[PDB]
Amino acid sequence: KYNENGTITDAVDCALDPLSETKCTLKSFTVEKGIYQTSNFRVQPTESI
Amino acid sequence: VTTEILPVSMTKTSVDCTMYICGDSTECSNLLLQYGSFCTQLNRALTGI
Ligand SMILES: *[C@@H]1O[C@H](CO)[C@@H](O)[C@H](O)[C@H]1NC(C)=O
Repeated sequence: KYNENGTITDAVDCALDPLSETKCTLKSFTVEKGIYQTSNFRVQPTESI
Repeated sequence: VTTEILPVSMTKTSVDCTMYICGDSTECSNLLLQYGSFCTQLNRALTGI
């Protein structure tokens, strides 16, 4: 977040937790009440066959 | 007595544009990103419906 003087005054770490994911998804530092789709769960492979 | 049949809703389908185009592919995803928001807009349009 760049303020009026072009200084970064705040930031969101998009990989910190699910709320930060929602903030980054919506391109906002404020999230309104509701349900938002932010990602996609995938089971990863553990073996090479 | 007569019967009047009207549709109300569609199947609530949802398509993940990244998984559809570049399913589990890092190299494809990196190329898909060159199209900017095209993928995001498609996901948004279906969510809205
Ligand atoms: C920009 O800098 C001026 C001082 O030169 C300060 O008074 C003003 O509040 C600053 N603007 C912001 C958004 O911090």
